Amino acid sequence: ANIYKIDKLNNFNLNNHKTDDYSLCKDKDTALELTQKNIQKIYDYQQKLYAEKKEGLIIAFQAMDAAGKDGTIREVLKALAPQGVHEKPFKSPSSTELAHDYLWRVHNAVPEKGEITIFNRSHYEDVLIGKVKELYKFQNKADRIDENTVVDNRYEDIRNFEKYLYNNSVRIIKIFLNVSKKEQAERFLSRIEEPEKNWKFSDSDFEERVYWDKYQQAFEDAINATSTKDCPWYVVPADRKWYMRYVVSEIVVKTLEEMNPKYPTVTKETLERFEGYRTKLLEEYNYDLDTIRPIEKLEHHH
Amino acid sequence: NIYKIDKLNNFNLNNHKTDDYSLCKDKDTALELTQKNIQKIYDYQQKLYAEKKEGLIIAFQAMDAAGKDGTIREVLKALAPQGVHEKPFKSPSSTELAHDYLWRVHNAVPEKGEITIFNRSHYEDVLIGKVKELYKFQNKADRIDENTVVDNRYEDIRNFEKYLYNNSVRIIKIFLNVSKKEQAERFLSRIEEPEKNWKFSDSDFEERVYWDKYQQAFEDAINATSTKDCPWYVVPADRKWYMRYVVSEIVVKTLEEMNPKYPTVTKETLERFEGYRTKLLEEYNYDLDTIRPIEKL
Amino acid sequence: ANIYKIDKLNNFNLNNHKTDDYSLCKDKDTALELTQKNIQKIYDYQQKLYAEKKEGLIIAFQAMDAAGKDGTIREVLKALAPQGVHEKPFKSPSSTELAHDYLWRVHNAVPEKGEITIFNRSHYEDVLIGKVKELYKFQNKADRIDENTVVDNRYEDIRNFEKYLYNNSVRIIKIFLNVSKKEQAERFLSRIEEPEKNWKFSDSDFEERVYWDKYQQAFEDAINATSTKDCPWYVVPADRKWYMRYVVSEIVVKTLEEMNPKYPTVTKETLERFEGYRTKLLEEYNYDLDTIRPIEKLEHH
Amino acid sequence: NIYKIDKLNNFNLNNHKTDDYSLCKDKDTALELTQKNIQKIYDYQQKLYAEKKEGLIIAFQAMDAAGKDGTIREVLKALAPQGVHEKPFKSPSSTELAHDYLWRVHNAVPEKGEITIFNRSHYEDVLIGKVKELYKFQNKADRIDENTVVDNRYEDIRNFEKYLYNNSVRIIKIFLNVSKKEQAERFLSRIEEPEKNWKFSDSDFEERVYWDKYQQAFEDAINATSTKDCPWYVVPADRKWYMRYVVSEIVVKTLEEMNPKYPTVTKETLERFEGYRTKLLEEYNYDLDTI
Ligand SMILES: [Mg+2]
Ligand SMILES: [Mg+2]
Repeated sequence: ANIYKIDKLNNFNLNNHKTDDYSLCKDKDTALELTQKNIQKIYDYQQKLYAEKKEGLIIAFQAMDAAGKDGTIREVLKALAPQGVHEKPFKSPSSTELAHDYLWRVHNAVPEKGEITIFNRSHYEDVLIGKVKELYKFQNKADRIDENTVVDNRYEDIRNFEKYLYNNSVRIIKIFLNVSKKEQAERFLSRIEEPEKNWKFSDSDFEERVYWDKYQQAFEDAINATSTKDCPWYVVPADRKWYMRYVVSEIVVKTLEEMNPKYPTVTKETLERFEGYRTKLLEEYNYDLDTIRPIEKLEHHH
Repeated sequence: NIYKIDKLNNFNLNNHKTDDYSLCKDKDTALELTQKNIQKIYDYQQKLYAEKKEGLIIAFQAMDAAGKDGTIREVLKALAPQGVHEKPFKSPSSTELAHDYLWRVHNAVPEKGEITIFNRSHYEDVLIGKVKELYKFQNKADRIDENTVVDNRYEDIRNFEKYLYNNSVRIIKIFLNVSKKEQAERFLSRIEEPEKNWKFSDSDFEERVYWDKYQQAFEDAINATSTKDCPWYVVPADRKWYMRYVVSEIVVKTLEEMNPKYPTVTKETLERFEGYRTKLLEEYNYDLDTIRPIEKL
Repeated sequence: ANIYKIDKLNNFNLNNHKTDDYSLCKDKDTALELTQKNIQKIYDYQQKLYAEKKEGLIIAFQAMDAAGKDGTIREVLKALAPQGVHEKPFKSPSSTELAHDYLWRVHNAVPEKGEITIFNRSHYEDVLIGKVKELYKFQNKADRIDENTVVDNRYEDIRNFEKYLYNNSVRIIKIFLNVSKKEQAERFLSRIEEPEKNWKFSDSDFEERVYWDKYQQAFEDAINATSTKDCPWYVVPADRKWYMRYVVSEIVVKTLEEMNPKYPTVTKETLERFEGYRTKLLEEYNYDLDTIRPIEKLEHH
Repeated sequence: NIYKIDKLNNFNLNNHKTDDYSLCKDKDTALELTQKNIQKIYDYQQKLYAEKKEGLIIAFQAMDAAGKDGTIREVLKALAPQGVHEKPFKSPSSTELAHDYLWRVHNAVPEKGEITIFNRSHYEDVLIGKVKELYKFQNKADRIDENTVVDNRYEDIRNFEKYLYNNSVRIIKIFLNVSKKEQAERFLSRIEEPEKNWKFSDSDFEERVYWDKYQQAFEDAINATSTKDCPWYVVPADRKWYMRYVVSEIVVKTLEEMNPKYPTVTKETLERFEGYRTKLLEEYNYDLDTI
């Protein structure tokens, strides 16, 4: 029972989850090395997952600007080999995406069995900025859609979507990077003061600060309404980058371990065909190949 | 409607005969009524497209030669091409099987203001998928319990269709209920007319062996997923003229509940519009056709 | 059509193509009837095209606002059955579409063999509004892209793309609906004055009128640079709606007729299996089916 | 150099040996140089992603067990996940066959600022497509002349790749040139190690019968589609360490010609930014970490 894992409905108080907790590993150097170990194991699990083609994984990060989503995705999951991997940032919806229903663009990006898709922001956008700014009141919708129940029905629909995925061999890790307002300001200052990060800063990043408290409430309500055993939320303290990377590497490793991927074994009958192909290849080259069965090699002429 | 099912666990297939014609016994009457329904469907579609508020899926699920393509063609050829997609769900590709079963369906959901026609549907996964137990041969995670795969699909389908309803997309579900003898007559016709040979295949004939199991799978699907907001319509399919009539009635009545209207523009837009009108009139010295009086300053 | 078909490079003078020509059929009632005939034949060709699964067709309409694109697509092509048909309006590109290359969203919408896709506007937007407003100067691109060869390279690339399609069993009909500025103004007035058309008018429709002459020159240059025998341009006078509908029905019919679709005939071997299935079905029902060969029924009972 | 082909009709396969190692004969040296190249690739990728001006396709085309997956994995696992897609072109689906052959390729072309890796490519349609003459059995229009189908594909591919170039997308084309006996040793290894069985199939073995025809089809493709802007790289594939080294050099050298930079902001944005900085400082009692 992680102190950071939320696995039941209506069981979540945001004020109790401090942004600068570090209780799993107080020493930074220790955490950096444990993080390198976790990364090795992630890469190993990914190769087994890709080979088996049985289960898919979404790793979804949801948080305020400069909480640490891109830096964490980059530092922890750059371990992954390119095969089977997609990263999908959910930006402001296009005209076409708004003309469809809100889970249409999300479901499209769900991974294949054997593959991993990383979500930078997610379908939770529609009960975060969507609830705070009440965007549903300005968007086109049928007159029979009752505005007072739009948000409640998104919590239901999100629960049902995530459980649909679970039942069809796609897991989702949901990660809230819980950063404080002052730490966000320090990181914005850093985006302004360092040339190589200027591109990352925009007007509306600054202007969303005015809605800080409403966003905090909307995270609290979302996590209360969509945490289950099969689709838990993880609330990760985000004020220290080294710690936050450590904790995300732990969550990813532990989920891959429950999924327990293995290189597939081939059937009895395929194995027999395979032995026939082995003999043919060996005969083509008069047993001059590197077999791991040395005794048969000594049998044949040269 | 004797043909609408709008509640769970309320459906007996044996009571829904394939040759019922109780709504309209005279063929020539039904052909006339079908033409009026078609004109109204065209009118509603122009309003639905202009308003961009609600989407419609029209889904047809039935055995081979029940009448899906002939009905879609005769009833919905009235539709203008704008905002219209037709999507036949064939056997899944590799990529579709590597994704989850609703992935390819959700991708074809229409935009608000649009109509998408489904020839076969997500219901494939509790019909041929239940009868041939395809889930046992497909790749899936070890933790997936095979004994509950079908019940979980009924739940997930109900929840998916209610999600769509809540986000401005309706679905009409139509089961064309054809008898096995009538299927055989239509297959014979696909064999004996050159211009229909292309439509006949080996596996169409071979699926007849599974007739009864498919009938049970339709019964179970309709028991498990009929709701007020997402009803099933069980349409007798033994006569083409009757079946086209009934489908025209269902489509027209759904579009009328949706009640699309050309949008009215705000008072402020109307004022800018007047400014544009005066400019145009002045550019051409009042030598345009207007239906409204000209006031000058 | 034929005084209106352009099938050669650098062979196009827009001033010789009047917006109100009506020389193919001067009588409106005649043209309405000929249009209904063409429409039946289009539907018949479409069913054979769909059954054969050998060739695809793009029907692309490019023109100024209220030239008549939507109402022509609606009145002439609503004959088509829904199967195998898509309509794709090219609006201003999304973020994602701008981040990709300009033909990416067009090629995505190319139809399958046996199918018809209608383009309302097209890839030609990138040498029309794209040339007129020089949008390429503000868009993201690599430093090595030379700005004053961007448009010439689009003409080359468009020719090459269209020839690529032709070689892979997809034809394109390109139709320019050539409307006058005055007639556009009358139709805008009608969009403002009639309740049911208000939705169709926007601010920027009016403001683009200031660029009218530049747009006309850009259509001239495009047609000069991309008309070929296999990918011709059709310049259709658009000032009268009945005439424009008639002429477009003729272009679509004549193209479907060159494509010459046929219901496929099955191989000798498939025909024999089919006869075995026929006997089986007949036996299942002791010959009480509607065969086209009733003499065989006399043997049985 | 010896390995880059950048002109039409200038390519003799018999002169490009599978076990050449002339760029770096010492394996340990090549492993070290490979680590340096990989760090530089990561740095370039971050700048390419930030600038959103140019896209990069890295396409690998070769026989089974030439080394495509293991090279892609060992060299490009350095890359961060952001802006990266890997796309294997397997046998076309019935929907992909109902479209034209470049349709599924063009769909996967990357956005500006992004990198897409192709395992196999559009060249499939003049390799297995030429060798097995698949075009004769596929649906097409009656007017398509079968005797010119392949030459029109060379033209169309040249024009497609030139189109991409002109719209900010480069393609690296890499042929991993493996010998038949080395393929057999790697297939043997896929059969003898349980952990690799999944990688082996019946049809991998059966394609060997067409080895010579496939060699001729790679020769013809490289003759027909090598240009200055879209060159081919013929990389000897018989040793994995050497092949990974050379591919890291090609990717690095291409990123360096593209020359991505973190974008510079305008004078006016810099000033707004100063205003935001003072505000943030004032909101907190000047209590923030700054230079
Ligand atoms: Mg990586
Ligand atoms: Mg129609």
